[PDB]
Amino acid sequence: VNKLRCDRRPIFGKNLIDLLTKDRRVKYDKSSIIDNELIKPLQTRVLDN
Amino acid sequence: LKSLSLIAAHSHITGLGLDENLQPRPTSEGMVGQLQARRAAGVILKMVQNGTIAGRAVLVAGPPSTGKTALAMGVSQSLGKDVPFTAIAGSEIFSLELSKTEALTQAFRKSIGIKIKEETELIEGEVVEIQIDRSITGGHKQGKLTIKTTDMETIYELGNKMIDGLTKEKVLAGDVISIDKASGKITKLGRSFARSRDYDAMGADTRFVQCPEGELQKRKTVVHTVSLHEIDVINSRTQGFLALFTGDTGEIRSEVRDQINTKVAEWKEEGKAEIVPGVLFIDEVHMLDIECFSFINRALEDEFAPIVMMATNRGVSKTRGTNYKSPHGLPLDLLDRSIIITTKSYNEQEIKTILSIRAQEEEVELSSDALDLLTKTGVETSLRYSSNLISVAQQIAMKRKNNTVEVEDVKRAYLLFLDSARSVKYVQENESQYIDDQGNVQISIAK
Amino acid sequence: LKSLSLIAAHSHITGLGLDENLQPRPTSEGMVGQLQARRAAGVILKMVQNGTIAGRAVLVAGPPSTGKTALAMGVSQSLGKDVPFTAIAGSEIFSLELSKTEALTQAFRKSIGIKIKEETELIEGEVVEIQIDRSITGGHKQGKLTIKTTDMETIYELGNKMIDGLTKEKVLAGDVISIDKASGKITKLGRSFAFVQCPEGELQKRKTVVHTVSLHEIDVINSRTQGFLALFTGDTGEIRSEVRDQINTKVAEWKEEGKAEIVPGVLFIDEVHMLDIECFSFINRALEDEFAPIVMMATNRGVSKTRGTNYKSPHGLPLDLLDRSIIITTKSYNEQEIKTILSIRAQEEEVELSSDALDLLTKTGVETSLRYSSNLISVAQQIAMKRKNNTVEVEDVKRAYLLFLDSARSVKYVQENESQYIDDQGNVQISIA
Amino acid sequence: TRTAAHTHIKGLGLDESGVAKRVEGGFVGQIEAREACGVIVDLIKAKKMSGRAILLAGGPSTGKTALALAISQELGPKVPFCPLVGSELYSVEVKKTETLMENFRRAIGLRIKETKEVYEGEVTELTPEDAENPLGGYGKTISHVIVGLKSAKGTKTLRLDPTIYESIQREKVSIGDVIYIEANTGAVKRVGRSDAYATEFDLETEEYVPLPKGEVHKKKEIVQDVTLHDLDVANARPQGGQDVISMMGQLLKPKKTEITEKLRQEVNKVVAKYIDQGVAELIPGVLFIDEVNMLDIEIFTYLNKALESNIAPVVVLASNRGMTTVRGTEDVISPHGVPPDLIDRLLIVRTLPYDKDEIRTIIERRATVERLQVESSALDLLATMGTETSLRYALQLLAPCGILAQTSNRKEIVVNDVNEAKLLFLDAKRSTKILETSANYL
Amino acid sequence: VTRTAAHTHIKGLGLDESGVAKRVEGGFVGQIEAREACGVIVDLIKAKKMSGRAILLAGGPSTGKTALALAISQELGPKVPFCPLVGSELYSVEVKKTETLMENFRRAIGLRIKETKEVYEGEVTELTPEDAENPLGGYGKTISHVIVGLKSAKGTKTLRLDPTIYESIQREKVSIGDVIYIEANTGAVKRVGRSDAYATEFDLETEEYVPLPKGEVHKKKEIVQDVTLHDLDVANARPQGGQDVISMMGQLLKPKKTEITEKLRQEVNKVVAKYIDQGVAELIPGVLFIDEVNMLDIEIFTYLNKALESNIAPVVVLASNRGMTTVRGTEDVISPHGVPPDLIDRLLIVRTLPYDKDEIRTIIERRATVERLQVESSALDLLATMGTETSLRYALQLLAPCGILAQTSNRKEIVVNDVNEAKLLFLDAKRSTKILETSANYL
Ligand SMILES: Nc1ncnc2c1ncn2[C@@H]1O[C@H](COP(=O)(O)OP(=O)(O)O)[C@@H](O)[C@H]1O
Ligand SMILES: Nc1ncnc2c1ncn2[C@@H]1O[C@H](COP(=O)(O)OP(=O)(O)O)[C@@H](O)[C@H]1O
Ligand SMILES: Nc1ncnc2c1ncn2[C@@H]1O[C@H](COP(=O)(O)OP(=O)(O)O)[C@@H](O)[C@H]1O
Ligand SMILES: Nc1ncnc2c1ncn2[C@@H]1O[C@H](COP(=O)(O)OP(=O)(O)O)[C@@H](O)[C@H]1O
Ligand SMILES: [Mg+2]
Ligand SMILES: [Mg+2]
Ligand SMILES: [Mg+2]
Ligand SMILES: [Mg+2]
Repeated sequence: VNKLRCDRRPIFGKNLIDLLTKDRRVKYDKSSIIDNELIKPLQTRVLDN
Repeated sequence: LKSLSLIAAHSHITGLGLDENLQPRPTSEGMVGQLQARRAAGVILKMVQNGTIAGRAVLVAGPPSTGKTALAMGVSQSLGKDVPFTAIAGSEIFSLELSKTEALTQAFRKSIGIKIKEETELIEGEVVEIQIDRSITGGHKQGKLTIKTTDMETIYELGNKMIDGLTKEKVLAGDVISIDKASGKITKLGRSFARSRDYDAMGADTRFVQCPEGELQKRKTVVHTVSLHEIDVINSRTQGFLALFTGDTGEIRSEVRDQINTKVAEWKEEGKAEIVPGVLFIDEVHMLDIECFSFINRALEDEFAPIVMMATNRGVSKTRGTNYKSPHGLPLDLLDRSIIITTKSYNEQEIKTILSIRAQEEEVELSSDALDLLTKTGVETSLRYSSNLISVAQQIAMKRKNNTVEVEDVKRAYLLFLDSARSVKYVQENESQYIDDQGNVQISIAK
Repeated sequence: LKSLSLIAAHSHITGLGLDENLQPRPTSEGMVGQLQARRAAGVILKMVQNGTIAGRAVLVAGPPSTGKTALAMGVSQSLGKDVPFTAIAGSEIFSLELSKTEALTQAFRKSIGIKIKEETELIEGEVVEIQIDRSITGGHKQGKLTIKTTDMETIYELGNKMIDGLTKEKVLAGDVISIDKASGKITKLGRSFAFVQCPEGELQKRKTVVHTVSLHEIDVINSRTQGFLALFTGDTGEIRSEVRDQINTKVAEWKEEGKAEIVPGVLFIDEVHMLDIECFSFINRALEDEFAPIVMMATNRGVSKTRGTNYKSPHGLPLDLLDRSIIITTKSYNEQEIKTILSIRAQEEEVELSSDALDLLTKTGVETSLRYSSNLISVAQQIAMKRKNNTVEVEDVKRAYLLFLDSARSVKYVQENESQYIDDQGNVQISIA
Repeated sequence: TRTAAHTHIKGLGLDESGVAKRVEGGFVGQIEAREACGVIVDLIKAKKMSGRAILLAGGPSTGKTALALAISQELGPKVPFCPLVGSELYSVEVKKTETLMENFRRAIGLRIKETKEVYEGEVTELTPEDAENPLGGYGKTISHVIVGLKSAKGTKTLRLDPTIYESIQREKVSIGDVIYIEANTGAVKRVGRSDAYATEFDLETEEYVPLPKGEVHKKKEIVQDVTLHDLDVANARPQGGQDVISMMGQLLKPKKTEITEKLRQEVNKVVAKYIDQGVAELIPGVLFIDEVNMLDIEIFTYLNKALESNIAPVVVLASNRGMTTVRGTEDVISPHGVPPDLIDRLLIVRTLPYDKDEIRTIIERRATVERLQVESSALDLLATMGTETSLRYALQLLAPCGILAQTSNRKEIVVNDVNEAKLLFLDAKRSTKILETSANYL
Repeated sequence: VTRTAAHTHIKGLGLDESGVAKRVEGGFVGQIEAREACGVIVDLIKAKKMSGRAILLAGGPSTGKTALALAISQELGPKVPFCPLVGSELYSVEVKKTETLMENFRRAIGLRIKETKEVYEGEVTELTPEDAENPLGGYGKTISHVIVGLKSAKGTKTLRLDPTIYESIQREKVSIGDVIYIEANTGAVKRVGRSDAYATEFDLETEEYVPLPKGEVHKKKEIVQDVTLHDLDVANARPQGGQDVISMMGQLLKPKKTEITEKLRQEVNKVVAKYIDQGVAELIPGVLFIDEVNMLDIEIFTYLNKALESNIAPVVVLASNRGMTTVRGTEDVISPHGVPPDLIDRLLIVRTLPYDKDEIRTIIERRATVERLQVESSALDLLATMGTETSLRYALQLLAPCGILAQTSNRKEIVVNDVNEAKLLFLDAKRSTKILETSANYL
């Protein structure tokens, strides 16, 4: 059990899981615009056609 | 020592032989001669370490087996860790998946590094017991749990959202956990040693840890060293972190690149992230497409342009993608915005000193007359031809089980393995036996 | 109504400018000169409007800066809407993902349109009262609404889907709403008193809606289940020929039944002088099918070498198409014609020109290329703007001319300083000493 | 504080509607060239033309790219500007024509301005207002909902229509929590609990936000810009969480695809519809291409076709070659490698080599930029060297002299330092001579 | 019975303890210098010290180059990795040639891994969940532990398992009477099958039956499986875990080669170095062999220079037969053996000499003995003469149809008439060319 516990410990995330979200995190706020009506994604185009 | 200790071609060289006055010692740091080239390399290294200058291209020139690759390796070694150093070959950029221009862009982005620091407020500690009044009131009756450390222990009051979060990832006390002060994230670190004897077969996730020591909550800062290219790759894809290992980046668009540049500038202004200029080294750049040369010329004039060093052993020859021959194998416009460093062929004394240092590197002792014969052979032949002969002669001496390498062993090794000139002479003398350029060949000895 | 429009090369050209006798006017609809070429273009336009013929290929010729592309743009403008018109470049078909034959087939299919019309009832009126009967944690819900027009006013009981329809978008008494009964779409025509007049006449009326979709869209849709996304992302590859044959049969039987009508269009290829022999060979057979749009081809090259072959062919194309194609030639431009063209360009860009300035611009456009002056006019106006006067003078045009070089002058300067520039062999001199 | 062969150019160095000064904005000489560049800047600022192409040709190290950088600086950050290389267009993923069209669309930008009325503050209380129903019934009827908002330096209570009940129930916000309400659009958005309630618990997973400053009623105008290519790629690329196409984007590799013309024309139509209301404002950009001699003849033909479009922005081309052959054709010879038809469609701007005094001024200005000081004798020696070998060699040699002076603990460079640099560092001509005089394959 | 294909008669170089090659040994004759050089190379490989050393052997066709390249591998032993290669195989459609060369380079060097695992196995006698009566506030309903008894031939034993293993075995759908398999390390549970003791329980049964395992219940063992680093890189780049639907879709897709980044190789190198420092693993350098290197492009030749200077670069050997020729992908660069001069400078050259008439006769005798055929002395002499007249490989190939010809006449010996008939029925290259010179339509 000692060997198993010692071996199961050094499992390192190669970069991180917090680095990823910290680099995703955009300081720019929501700033809602008419872009919601301007984008019209693929699913909406499928639906309305 | 952290890397694999297999002995390679460039193992003896470590750092640069320069002093605080940038004066190269005749024999230091595993390098011999090339005083002017070593001084130029030290100047370039100081230029890189200054970090206030960018977008400079330096050329390394010299005949084959003169020390260009050795000089680049020594420069990288002297630069040390924590500073990016990308070493690629010219033919490597030719990729079926990625355009050559995009490959050059990625290579440039890899060579420049970034340090980012982050601060966290975490509360880590073993929990004593958790009590919730599910029957007295029911529905988040504001239960309480006690967290214990080796030096201190207190009692916390828990809200409704605390109970809802703790229901997921159920905790049965006696476990070491860490709670986030900002987002209130529940993280299970590991169980205590007291639970080690509960069963005889544990689960995959079962682990035991000691009780944390010190204050219940701490303020800590972490610094990460991530280069730009990783940032562009991660931002480009929903899960881009896999693309680093897999290598299928997918020709990242320039829009993401400029967004990343703006983000990096903003972080630098805020002081969260600092920029660490690096070094990009391209070996055997004599072979490359002209489009790559033009792209290099244009991209050398950007703020995030690492110092680029290239090597070439070719004279005035034809450049790939063009019919005409250009000097040094490169177009003249690139040569205009570049500095050329030339290396001269070694001397007999330099050759024998290098051979001695190589033999000492391979834990091989040599007789004086054996060293003199090896130097004499390497003067007529090339220097690189002598090291392989040295290794083979050591193997022969080990076969004979007689201590040091003798002159007879070296002579036998030279007899067994031929030089390029001898092979050319033998081929010319027996040109019928080998396959000619027209495909004609003679097999039968009898006429 | 008006799409994104900016002053471009062919902004002024709007229509051929032809009479009932198909005799071009000297100056009309932005077209000047080229009487025979304009007459031939009008003949082709009348043939296209007739729509009773197919598989006719016409090649226009002439030196650069002659108006062949302008002639094609005028043809497109005179063609009007409801008739497809596809303009592609010669190098556009060299696709890394799609075969050149497949790209040419797609270009051919895109030029033919199909019209299908249907009758959809419409209900439009002013809201009086909206009553929604819901149940919290109850599931089933009810609703009632009252609609009103100028002549009549009744209360309508809504279905389950109608409740969601009127609740997804806010609908009040002060709103004027038209709803299609079959479609279920809810439209807010405008806002009444909380400024649009209440709808008049009958509350419910039936109106006809026509959908126009080119045939290539039908091929893309029926190629695969996920092929609809390719109508926008353009990621479709090697549509099976059986699909095309079945679509052709369906279109033929639809036209026979009168359910739908086909509107043949015009496919225009610019700079056809560059292309592969495979493309020409495929075109030779593609022009012979029933659903072949009339193809207009432009080429300014002389007797040159067709790409993909060592030999040089006249007009830049192999004789196979030239046998089955019709050639329209274009001639150079007279000085007076150049002056009128420059004047119409100035009128398009609302730039005031001095008479002497116009005359010298005409003379320099006769000596140099016409495009040189047609570009220099805007720069001259910009320079004159710095003098705080809304009129271009001789001095402004001279300053613009000395500021910006012509091709011949630049060639002369390069020849005089060949050492400074980069030689074809790669040699170049950069040191002044 | 990093410089790379640039950043010493600050604008075109012109004056108020006149001939550019001798020295201004880090520019020396070539008055005609930058005067023409300023004319072009005025033309693009007019924002009326479409598909106007200019080309500048000259010898190497004659400020060809410097002028493009200068006009980019003069235009301003808001105006889009896309640098490009001749080798950029050769893409494995998609054909060159699609890449060129995508760059063209990326050159054009668009600006959006919006105004919003915001009622925000701490929720003091939520009290419904009862009234008699218009239709007879025993059920409770509510005519208005009373909401009180508290902020720094001001508090207020608002009477609203009772339909806000759904939004207030959805946001799960109760009391003493900052909320955001739009005037005409309605609806509410919870932003976080009031900071005063943070101490109410020993631990908390929910952040507490400070109360809004100023009045509860706010009127802020927001400006957002985006290029047309971003709109096109957003329209084409699917988005979503769990729809099948969403993770069909996953487990695969998203790659550039030839966007159809119907999508582009639909985007143009919706953009025109929005700009007819004054909300949008289209601003054309500038596309910069270097080493245009490296473009294929097919790309040249497609450029000829595309320059006549009604949305094509202003493009600027640079070439340092003269009487050469266009790539893709072994027999066609045209100046600067551009086919004659394309040359007929643009304007040629000449560039002239510099003189010794201009070279010396450039060197001294660069030295001032690099934050290092030289002597008059050393400066003259450097100017002579630049006039002898090349200007760029002298410019590159600056930093090694600074390093050598630093090693000698000196603050200013002397003749000895530049001599050490010249012996340590070689230029093109000496390297070529060494190659000619050596037979060791070097 | 036993198959022979131009090989399998070579068991090694055949060198004595002093390194002197015998005249005839291990299916080899002559080429004493080449055999001595190959033995020296074998000793260097077994030294496990040098890295990146490269040799090249050159000679005319049928001079034993491939034979030597196989004999060196045979002498090395199956433990040390040896990846044969041909210069043509590098060009791959999916990925660039450089990536393939690097992948083969990493395939060449190997590594062995030792780890200890303990396994509980045996027939399931009974299983019993144990539910604690105390809610404790932290959970609603869960089993405190599960007690399972295991039976095997040597004895029986009972176990106490946490809820995770119980959930796993419940997912495995195992009742009383099924032989199961418990791994202590990862908690892996797999159902081997139902014990054969219940075979007669029903007249027919879908389930297969397994005999009761040996060992008491619980065993301790270790695995010394040796795996090269390329497999590690592939596994890291292509994970097999996860039960997500996206993971299954990825598993369905075909495995396409990709340019593995240098960062991943660096991390693999770091963990391997840590393990080898801990003594849990041992690194064994291998040998990479490329045949017909003249087919390589100049780009691959250039990249070989950079590759050979790496730290973990193995020993690579090359084979070529051409002389003064032009490197592929170039225009006029004429270099010996079709190899650029810099690469030749980096490697060592080994020469292979042709064979004498007596040596050819001895080769024919040895080959015929290997094929288990009887050849008359006169017929063997005639075969040696005609092989010296045209080629050795022609005689070696003609050795086969002579056996069938003798069998047709039921004789068991090779007769001059049989070999003459075979020569009549089969023509060599020279006769074919001569008859091709004078013919109507390409013959
Ligand atoms: N200063 C030096 N001291 C010792 N050995 C050197 C030195 N310079 C070069 N070498 C030797 O030269 C070899 C590298 O030659 P290299 O420069 O790669 O040739 P090329 O110029 O063809 O790239 C190495 O094996 C190294 O041992
Ligand atoms: N009749 C005309 N009316 C208006 N513009 C014309 C006329 N003829 C030629 N042009 C102008 O000449 C230019 C070149 O003509 P076009 O056919 O478009 O290209 P090119 O002839 O150079 O291939 C166009 O910009 C067009 O505006
Ligand atoms: N007026 C000027 N003032 C200062 N530096 C200049 C000036 N003109 C050119 N330069 C220098 O010339 C360089 C630009 O070279 P450029 O002529 O664009 O190269 P290419 O000819 O290859 O395009 C810049 O690094 C800049 O330092
Ligand atoms: N010294 C030898 N002893 C026995 N057989 C040999 C010898 N040399 C060559 N051979 C035979 O020649 C055959 C082919 O030779 P190979 O080495 O493939 O030619 P190459 O050198 O052109 O590749 C092999 O099957 C091998 O058995
Ligand atoms: Mg090297
Ligand atoms: Mg035209
Ligand atoms: Mg430039
Ligand atoms: Mg062979």
